Amino acid sequence: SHTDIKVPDFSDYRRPEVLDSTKSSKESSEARKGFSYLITATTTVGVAY
Amino acid sequence: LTARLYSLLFRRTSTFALTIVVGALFFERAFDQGADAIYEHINEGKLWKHIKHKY
Amino acid sequence: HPQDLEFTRLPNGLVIASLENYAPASRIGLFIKAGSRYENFNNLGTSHLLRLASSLTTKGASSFKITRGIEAVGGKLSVTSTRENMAYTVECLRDDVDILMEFLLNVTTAPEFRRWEVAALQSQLRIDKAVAFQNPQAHVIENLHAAAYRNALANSLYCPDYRIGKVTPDELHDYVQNHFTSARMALIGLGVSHPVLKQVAEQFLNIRGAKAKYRGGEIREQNGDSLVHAALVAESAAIGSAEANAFSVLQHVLGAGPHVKRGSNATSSLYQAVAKGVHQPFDVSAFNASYSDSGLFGFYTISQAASAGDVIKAAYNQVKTIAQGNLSNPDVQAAKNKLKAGYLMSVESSEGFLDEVGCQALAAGSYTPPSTVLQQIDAVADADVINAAKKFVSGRKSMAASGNLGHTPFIDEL
Amino acid sequence: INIRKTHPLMKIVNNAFIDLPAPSNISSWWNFGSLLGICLILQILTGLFLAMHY
Amino acid sequence: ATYAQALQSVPETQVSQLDNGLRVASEQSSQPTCTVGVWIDAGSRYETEKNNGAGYFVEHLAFKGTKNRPGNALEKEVESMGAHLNAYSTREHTAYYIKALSKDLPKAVELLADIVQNCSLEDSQIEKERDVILQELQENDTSMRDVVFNYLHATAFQGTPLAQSVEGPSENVRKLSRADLTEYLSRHYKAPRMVLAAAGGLEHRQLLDLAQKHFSGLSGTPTLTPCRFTGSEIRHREDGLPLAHVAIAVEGPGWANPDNVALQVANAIIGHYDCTYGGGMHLSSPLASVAVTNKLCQSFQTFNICYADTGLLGAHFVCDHMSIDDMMFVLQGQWMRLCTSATESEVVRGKNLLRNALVSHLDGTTPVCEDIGRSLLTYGRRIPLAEWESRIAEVDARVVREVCSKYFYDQCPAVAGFGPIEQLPDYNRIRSGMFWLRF
Amino acid sequence: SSKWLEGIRKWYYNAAGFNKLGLMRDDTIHENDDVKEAIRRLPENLYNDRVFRIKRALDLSMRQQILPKEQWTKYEEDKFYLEPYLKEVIRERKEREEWTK
Ligand code: HEM
Repeated sequence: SHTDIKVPDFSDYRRPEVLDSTKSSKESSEARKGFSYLITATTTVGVAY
Repeated sequence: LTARLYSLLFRRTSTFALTIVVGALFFERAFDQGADAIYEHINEGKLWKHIKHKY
Repeated sequence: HPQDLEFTRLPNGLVIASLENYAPASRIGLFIKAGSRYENFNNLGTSHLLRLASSLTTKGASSFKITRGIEAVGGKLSVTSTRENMAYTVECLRDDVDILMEFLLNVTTAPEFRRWEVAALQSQLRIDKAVAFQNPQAHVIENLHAAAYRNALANSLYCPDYRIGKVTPDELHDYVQNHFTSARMALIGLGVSHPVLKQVAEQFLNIRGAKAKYRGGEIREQNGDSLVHAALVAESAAIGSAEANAFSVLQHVLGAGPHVKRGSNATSSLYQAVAKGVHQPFDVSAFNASYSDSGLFGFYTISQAASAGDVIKAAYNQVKTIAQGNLSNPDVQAAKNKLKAGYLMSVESSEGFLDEVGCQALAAGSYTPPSTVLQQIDAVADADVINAAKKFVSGRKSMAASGNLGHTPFIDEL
Repeated sequence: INIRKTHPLMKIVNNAFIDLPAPSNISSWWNFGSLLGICLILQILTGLFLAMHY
Repeated sequence: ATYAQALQSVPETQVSQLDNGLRVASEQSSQPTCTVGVWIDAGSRYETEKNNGAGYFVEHLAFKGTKNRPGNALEKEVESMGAHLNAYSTREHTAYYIKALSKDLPKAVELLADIVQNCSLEDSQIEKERDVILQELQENDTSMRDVVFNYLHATAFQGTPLAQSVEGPSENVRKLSRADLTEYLSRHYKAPRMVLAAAGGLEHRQLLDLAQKHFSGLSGTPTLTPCRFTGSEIRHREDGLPLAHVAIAVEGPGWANPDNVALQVANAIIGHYDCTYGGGMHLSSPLASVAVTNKLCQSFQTFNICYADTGLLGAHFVCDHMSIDDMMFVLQGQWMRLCTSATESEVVRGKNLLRNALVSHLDGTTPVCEDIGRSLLTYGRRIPLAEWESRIAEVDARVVREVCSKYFYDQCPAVAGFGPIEQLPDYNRIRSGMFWLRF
Repeated sequence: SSKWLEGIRKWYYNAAGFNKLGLMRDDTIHENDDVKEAIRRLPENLYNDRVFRIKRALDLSMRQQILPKEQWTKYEEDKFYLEPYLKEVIRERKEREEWTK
């Protein structure tokens, strides 16, 4: 049951910089986390002010 | 460049909260001056600071 | 490391078998012949309870200190058992063997068995028995030993379904009192020196069965599993005999677990006979246990539901047509090489080599090096081969089968 | 283990706000319950300040 | 006696490089046996979409014909010399080894060489082994554990060749050919990529020239792209099973870091528990202590698996559906406790467990020579035990909390759930529990 | 010294009160998880005698009925049976604290 599995792909949904199975992602995580946490922090600044 | 800012001021949540409070008072300063400049620009003339300066 | 072992049988009764080498894996074994053949009818399951009782408080060394210190120095402690033997095996480095030895001595010879811990260990017995007998084949072996003896070799590794929650620790106290002599204990050391062990075992303990009768018959366990598991065993011989070595050579002739992964075992005559007869999934094997008074030998089949009796008949007539004086001397030499390979290559790993050295030193109470065992393998000829095969074919029978039993012959219809 | 599953108040908060199984279907038409609750406490607050000056 | 006393007299494992791209390794000491094996860097990672599962197929078909002997006489030779044989193939490597005795070393080398390079194939044998591998896939429906790990790889490496299954899918089992398989064997298992190791009662000179006689003459003369971790969630809701298997992993470093040493210390701290252990409420491992105290699971192994310079730093716990969430939460709490408040005696105990477990891992000859082959593939060398002990002592709590800061703290894991897994929290609960605002 | 200390102790045991409700030492101990563990580690028959003493004492304090002269529990015929149990609870809890720290 499990060996006959191909995981369907989300090519339309990913970021256009991590669309490479060659490319490693030790470092590119911090840009994405900085973007999202930037949004959360700026929202928190607006809320607390 | 975003990853460098994540490396600096987004990891330890205590310093995270403290630095967004610092940015919040930064935003207080900039936002009050922005609102004052814009509202005086759309009401150049008919505001009491003008007439009081002429008094 | 050319230096070798040192045997020292201290005459109060115990056996020190030291081996000083420059090895990391400092292993200490304490072997006592106190397995399941020393119970009686009243306290069945007690040995299983003691085997799970390796983590209980002693007089002065509480179980918290025991577990925390042992897993804090990193050394791992296991306890295994055969129907004769219990074995306390502690592995560590040469760092803190003295305090680990002192914990081992306290665990053996300061029994308390406090009562709430006994109840938690009852629940642990139910857990352990479920995890054991989720393999059906061990249950087949347990019904097999239940099918062959009226006596001490009929008991269980484990506990029955009703004594769980009903066994009292006073039985443990009196059983340890009347079954742990100094005259049965084997301290087997790999890594530490002989004089340190001499000092410990000389100054630190200084405190102080029933044979086998053949029974015969069969035990059928209707279970509905699409896997007929069927063992057919007759009594063979005692241990330490050239007769028993001849049974060993005979089962290397008949067939064991495969030497080659995903092989065919062409020299295994039993698989050849059922392959010539049956065209199905199956498996056929031999089986030999041997103990200090008697032993058991036969074959062991795993087959389909509607394909049981054909497997049984083919393997039994194969054993008969080898026992009719019709054999191959290249198969005799091949079995001698396979038995040499088996004994010489079950003794590489320090756990198995420790167990083998200690059991070979304790079993008849006398060490034997492997080279003269290879010589005795070289000494047993075809006369006792055909004699032991004729005794097995024209002897009594014992059968243990479990699973679906639609077409299983009983005794006569082999 | 955790305060949230062994404390008598956070059992209630855990069974009301956190481990509540929500259906994964509801649109913005279902938002008006929490908005009614927040409007209710906001009316309580503004009315209470009115009550301090009336 | 000290670690200088134990490590001054220590086996050495001399190596050489035979002049065809062949490597050789010898663990020479006084043991009366030999383990002689061929380690070749070939697995499902190097394979393609059409060649998926061809390697598993090879290690099935490596015994049903050679140009010098038929199949029954070949393994009959293995029997008649009185030996033992084994082989396997992971996603990256493949070992064909022989557990034999020292007095049959040259015949072992000879028959092993014919096993490696000159297999012969049959239409009957490809049909029989196609049926056997189909039935054993339907049998690997039963082994839940590797189903979970294959789910884990397939969801953590989505799109790479690393997420190809170990054995190949069933159509890609039942459709392959002889020509593709010869092209497979000719591309992968031939000239540069092979380590002949041997351990035991052996020498270097006779062994050396026997390998020169039997394995040379080949002279063959473009794969291994870098990979990508993703972090995602796959679940197999199957509400009839009595147990649930839940595993979760983050992107570990791989082979080529001291981060490997630090995470082996951390997964020596947490590591293993099974529910048949002796001493339950007085456990040393605090996660296991809580997991017994409130029955929060049945078993777990928390560990690391390294592919070629990439890592699955993982945990795998088996439980009942009644207490999935509790075991999940206390797992994340123990990771964050390593991340922030790494104390002293836990680091000392982790180093001691790493010492004793690595020593007992280096037992016998077959696991040690397996470690030899796997070390000479990836590392290019076998690490001495004194170097292991030196790298153990070269880490204190500071390196541990830095490595937990890099790898555990606030990353994007991959989750594989199997069974009664409805009461598993959703993926955002795992993420918002992954980072502390001190909760 | 000691010949007068016993007089003080017997005066305090008269004036304590639970000698009149038919109780003993181990009947009034305030509980944490540790003392309830000591209760859990008791033999069965002693635990039965303890629960019967407790239930009589609660009944006789429910109708506020002190026992007669015949069953006031005398001083120094009572068992300090929880001393080994509670003492080992002390030692185990201190072992946990002083070993893990
Ligand atoms: C319990 C908290 C509340 C207090 C203490 C409170 C108090 C008051 C007071 C003092 C007024 C007179 C001030 C005024 O009329 O401008 C008022 C007006 C009013 N309140 Fe509340 N109120 C409360 C909650 C509510 C709620 C929940 C509602 C319904 C949504 C409500 C609806 C109104 C309305 C419709 C008026 C009339 C506004 C007007 O006509 O000027 N109040 N309330």
